[PDB]
Amino acid sequence: XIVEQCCASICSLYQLENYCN
Amino acid sequence: FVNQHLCGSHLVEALYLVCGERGFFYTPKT
Ligand SMILES: [Zn+2]
Repeated sequence: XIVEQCCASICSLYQLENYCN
Repeated sequence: FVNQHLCGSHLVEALYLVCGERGFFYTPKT
């Protein structure tokens, strides 16, 4: 998931936005 | 915005900045 992707790979702020409430 | 390499607590800091008062869900295994 996003937690793993951001650390093992790279991720964007736009992808992080999908986790907002 | 630039791409990100975030591990541990740094990811939580990023989520806080991106989501603000809207809140967010930190979900590892997901
Ligand atoms: Zn650190």
